[PDB]
Amino acid sequence: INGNNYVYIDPTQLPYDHKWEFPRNRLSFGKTLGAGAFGKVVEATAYGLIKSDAAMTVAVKMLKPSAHLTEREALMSELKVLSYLGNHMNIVNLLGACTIGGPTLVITEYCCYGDLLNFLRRKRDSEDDELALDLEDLLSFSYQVAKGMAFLASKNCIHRDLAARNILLTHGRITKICDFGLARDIKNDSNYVVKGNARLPVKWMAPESIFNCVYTFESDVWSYGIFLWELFSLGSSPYPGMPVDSKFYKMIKEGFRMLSPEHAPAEMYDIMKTCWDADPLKRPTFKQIVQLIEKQISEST
Amino acid sequence: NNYVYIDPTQLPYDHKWEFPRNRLSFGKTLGAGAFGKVVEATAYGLIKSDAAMTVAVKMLKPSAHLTEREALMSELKVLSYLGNHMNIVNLLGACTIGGPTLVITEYCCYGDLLNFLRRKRMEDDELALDLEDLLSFSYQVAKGMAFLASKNCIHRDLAARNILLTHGRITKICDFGLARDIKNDSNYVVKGNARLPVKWMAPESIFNCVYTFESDVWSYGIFLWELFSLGSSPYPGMPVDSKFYKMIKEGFRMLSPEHAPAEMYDIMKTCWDADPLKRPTFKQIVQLIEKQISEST
Ligand SMILES: CCc1cc(NC(=O)Nc2ccc(-c3cnc(Nc4cc(N5C=CN(CC)C=C5)ncn4)s3)cc2)no1
Ligand SMILES: CCc1cc(NC(=O)Nc2ccc(-c3cnc(Nc4cc(N5C=CN(CC)C=C5)ncn4)s3)cc2)no1
Repeated sequence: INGNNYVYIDPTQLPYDHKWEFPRNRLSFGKTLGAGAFGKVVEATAYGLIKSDAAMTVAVKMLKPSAHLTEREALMSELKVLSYLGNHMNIVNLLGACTIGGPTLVITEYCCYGDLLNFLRRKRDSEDDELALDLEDLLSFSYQVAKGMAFLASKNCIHRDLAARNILLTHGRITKICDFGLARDIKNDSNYVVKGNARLPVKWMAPESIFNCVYTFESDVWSYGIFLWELFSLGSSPYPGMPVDSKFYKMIKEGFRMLSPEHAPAEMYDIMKTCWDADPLKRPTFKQIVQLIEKQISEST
Repeated sequence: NNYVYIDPTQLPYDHKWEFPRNRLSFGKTLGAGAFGKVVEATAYGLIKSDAAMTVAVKMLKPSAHLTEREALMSELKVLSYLGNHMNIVNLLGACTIGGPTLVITEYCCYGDLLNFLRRKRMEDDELALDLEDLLSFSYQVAKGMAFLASKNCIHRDLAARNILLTHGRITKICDFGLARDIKNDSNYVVKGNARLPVKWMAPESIFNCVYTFESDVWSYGIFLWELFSLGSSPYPGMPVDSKFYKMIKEGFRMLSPEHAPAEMYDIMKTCWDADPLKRPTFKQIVQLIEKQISEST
């Protein structure tokens, strides 16, 4: 009933606080975790970031020399976003930043097990206690990601690229929503398709985003549905055996949708299908998804 | 450590645990020995009267004699005295009226850790996450045993076969006791008039079958060995014979499992000290493992 659903925070018109500033000379860079044309996240050690005595593993997002103005402003707005979100268990959390003394460096938590997609596909490489425990993990991942997106929505942020490749897994099997953004080489990732002037994750995108470039809280919900499908498919790409071409676009428009993964619980597939309503007003909110999944987890115990 | 116990015949039965026998719907047999079995059940109105809950029930077969019936009642009294802990199988209720004793506890949905460890098969991330699980199980069992000794309770048969795994990879210490077929389990060896888990027992316990808090710490060390070796049985290629007993007395100890962190093998080695007074308590082990997990982040 709220007006909060019709408004988003514009990261441009957001403000950076200097509590985060941290001396870049006390960073020891390590292995590169991800890289695209203009950007990279690198694993690093931060000395005295939390307790003045102890070093600490972190992740640092930075740009390559190849980057021009528009990426410099994008990294700034992302640093502002991260600063404005604060802390949630299921989002990558900002820890600090270096905007003086050189190029922008965005300092956040490091997730030690990488992205969920590669986790799922290693599992894919293969009644039963082991299958039950694996199903319990996937239920947990779907719950944690719904809670993290609910938090994002409550702060009026739209993710725009929700997918298993943008979910990180860390100690305790905690999942954190991230956005590799410029630190992903989308040119060589075939999940990103040329559409007009841009390279877009078409198979995760709601029809309003594909045909009208409309992004809203409810188009994030559509992407969440695709994520559940790849989650319960152990990371196979959506609409398998099907290129993104004119036939794909016509098929989404005419109302074809994916069948359930074999080992998706019926109620999780029910959520998926409501996420894929062509009418955004009929999709559940993330707050609603969280409510439904909690019931599923509680009944499972 | 203390050196005192209370025997179960001196503990009470709080009849607030009483549950109507007619509300159990018995399911698959979880484990059975000669005189007793544990079966999965549905209990209606056990925590709140609205709906039901999956539980586990330990009971005796018609074969049981008076001594097994006393033992089950004694087990019930111990679980009542113990109280609740996250890393113990907890009492939920009991049937003692109108029929034989039924002891109702939590059902652990993934079975015992030994079978879980043995069913295993690798990229670095998968290795790391498996190691994180093994450290967690180490910590959780040490916390559970820390709780047992704080209640002056001695387990006597701590082993991976007596650790259960359930939702969230929470481990619960249990004891199938009479619900294990110990004559057909080669990990229990004839010793005098009993079949005993001699490979898990401390040397000092073998003389007169005396169990202590420090011999539980010895068994925990053996447990760590089967944990980090993914469930292989201890002292490979060494049957329990005259030479086994001799070799332990002379000081022979198991080498480290290949995937044990050197700090966890150091714990094992202190657990196997020939002088029980030099072994760590479980409280100290909990503190040591807390540090290891904390640094791993
Ligand atoms: C609210 C949404 C949002 C996001 C955003 N920006 C935003 O997240 N940037 C951003 C910041 C930080 C990160 C990362 C943090 N930790 C990471 N760890 C790994 C580990 C890994 N391994 C692979 C393999 N192995 C052993 C073989 C170990 C590790 N591979 C790849 N990454 S990557 C990602 C993105 N702004 O808003
Ligand atoms: C404080 C120390 C102490 C303990 C004590 N007594 C004491 O523990 N009794 C006692 C009570 C309860 C239990 C059990 C509780 N849940 C259990 N679940 C399973 C599940 C399972 N599965 C196998 C396979 N599959 C695939 C279909 C699924 C499941 N297999 C075996 N068991 S067994 C054990 C013993 N007294 O003192």
